[PDB]
Amino acid sequence: QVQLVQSGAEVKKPGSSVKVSCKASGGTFSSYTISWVRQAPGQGLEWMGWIKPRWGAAHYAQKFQGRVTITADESTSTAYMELSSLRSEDTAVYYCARGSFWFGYWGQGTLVTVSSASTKGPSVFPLAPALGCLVKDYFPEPVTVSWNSGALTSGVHTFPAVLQSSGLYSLSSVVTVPSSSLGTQTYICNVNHKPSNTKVDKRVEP
Amino acid sequence: IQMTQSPSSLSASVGDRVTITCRASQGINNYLNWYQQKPGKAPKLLIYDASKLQSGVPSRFSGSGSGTDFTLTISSLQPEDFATYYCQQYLQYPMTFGQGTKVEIKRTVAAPSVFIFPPSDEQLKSGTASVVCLLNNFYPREAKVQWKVDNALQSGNSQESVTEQDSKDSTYSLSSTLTLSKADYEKHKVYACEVTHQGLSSPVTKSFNRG
Amino acid sequence: ACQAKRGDQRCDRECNSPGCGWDGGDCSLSVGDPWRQCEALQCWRLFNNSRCDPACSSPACLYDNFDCHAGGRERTCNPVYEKYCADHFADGRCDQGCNTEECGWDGLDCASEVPALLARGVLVLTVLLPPEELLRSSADFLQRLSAILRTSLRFRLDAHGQAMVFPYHIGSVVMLEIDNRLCLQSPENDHCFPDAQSAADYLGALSAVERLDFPYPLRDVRGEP
Ligand SMILES: *[C@@H]1O[C@H](CO)[C@@H](O)[C@H](O)[C@H]1NC(C)=O
Ligand SMILES: [Ca+2]
Ligand SMILES: [Ca+2]
Ligand SMILES: [Ca+2]
Repeated sequence: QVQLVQSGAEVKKPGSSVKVSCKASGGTFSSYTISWVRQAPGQGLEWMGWIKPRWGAAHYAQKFQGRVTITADESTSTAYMELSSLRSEDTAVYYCARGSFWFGYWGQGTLVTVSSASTKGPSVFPLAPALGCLVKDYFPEPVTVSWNSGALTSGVHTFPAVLQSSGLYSLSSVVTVPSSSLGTQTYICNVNHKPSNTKVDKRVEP
Repeated sequence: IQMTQSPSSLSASVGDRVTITCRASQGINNYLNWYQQKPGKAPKLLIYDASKLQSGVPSRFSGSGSGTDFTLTISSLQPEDFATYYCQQYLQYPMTFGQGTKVEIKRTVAAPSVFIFPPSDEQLKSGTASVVCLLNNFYPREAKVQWKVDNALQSGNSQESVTEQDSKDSTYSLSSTLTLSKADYEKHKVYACEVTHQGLSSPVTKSFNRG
Repeated sequence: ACQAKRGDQRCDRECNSPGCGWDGGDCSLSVGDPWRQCEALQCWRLFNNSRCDPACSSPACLYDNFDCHAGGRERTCNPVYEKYCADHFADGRCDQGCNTEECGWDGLDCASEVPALLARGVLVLTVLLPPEELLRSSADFLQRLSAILRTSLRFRLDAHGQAMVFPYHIGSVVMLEIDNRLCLQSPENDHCFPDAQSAADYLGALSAVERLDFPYPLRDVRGEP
């Protein structure tokens, strides 16, 4: 079975360059084209261009002219997308796809994040009674967040991390519990941030 | 070539016949593809060349249209079909896509239960104040949140976050966070969150007095 | 210059230029502008160059004469196998040496179990040969057109199961169907004609650049529903 496997997620500062790889397996990519398509967070799809590794010919979307470089290594069945002079608007999941005009086969997508902000750690602030927990000013993504080390799954809403004006992410999480229990029940919120190795566990009291 | 999809959001139930339309800015003959995409997953080709079903795609998916107007029809909508659908022209370079149709689960109208959280004393020490308003388990996704500080309507100092549709009850939850400096927070008393939603007879206000 | 020769039903290479509208369509098989939907204006200049021009590779730009899709030797059937493939096309026996898109797919003799996947419409060709003469070398005719279009071509059949070849009022009016059952059998399955007009425009573009190697007096081509 034919499969396209992409390189791991990237974190880049503005002005830097990224090079994403896509390895084809099963099929001998001699008779095919490899395409690059990106998707910004809540956005749609944008075609960047393509390559036919057999004769090394590439084509690009005009808006990516001079910034994108698409190459391939026949021996490893691998296609590459290099994007230079990176901007915050370049933060997206970059997909590798096979076919020129229509794509049946896709890669898993490589997350690239352009941000001029360092790998700072989160800070947890408790919300007292419904009871919440706040995870403020961290970079990059992601953040684990389970209550009573996982026990309290019931009525838990973990909000996606919105970017702040500072350039730092902020996730929140809330649970809905009964008014009688509060006084007895020692409800805890636990958050793991692995890029900065923060394993903060916090307790909520009204 | 600009691709316009309609509707942008669609609510349906299992078994329903669903139709998604795609409008191309110029004629593209029959050079149109349809894709399905689920969150955190790559798109999946469903239909190529307007009406040709891709191998391995269930027969409940059918495409039609030519020129500028195209239709994706899902006959007995299954649970696994709740996703985002995209059309794509392949007639001219650059290949362009429609802005997507999100297909969400229908549920009865449910008013949100509203909660307001003052900034914690722990946060206040750092010199920053985050005021959180929670709209819990509501349907439909459309909701309006208005912040007032001592009866003054706030602007540009709040951020909203919405959860994905709940797997158990098909509702949405939303958080609105008002961000102020500790300096601005301490010079005001009344912090209020006003919520407007379909399930509420009148907008609901949750507030507190600082200290 | 030569306004008296534009649309005179006779190709004049002195007037065969985009300015003179490919001699009023006479040199482009009655196709007005084969590149009429092509987004880049100077693509015809790059159509004949035996090299990939990615900006001219879209279906609207007639796949840059397949030079992006079939870059190497696979661009043509081997001439030493060309008579054999014409003699053995659609003879009801699988000939693997002719079972490639560039050789005419052996007239589908190797793919009897793959269902037909016809393009939209009928490809109509006026050939200045009487119906009897034309059908006396019909396998050669279809094999060569199949090899050019890189897909399978067959005569459209009527209610009585007869080939739709009619006398032209002198010549013939030949009705063909395009079976893409093996075109879509990958590898790059997007370089397939979705309809008869697409194929007619591509043939017109080859006649316009003098790169159509078809040993028949082919006057015009069009797509019809
Ligand atoms: C097209 O290519 C063929 C290749 O043999 C050549 O003979 C012909 O003159 C070319 N046409 C033009 C107009 O360059
Ligand atoms: Ca003439
Ligand atoms: Ca060329
Ligand atoms: Ca044969």
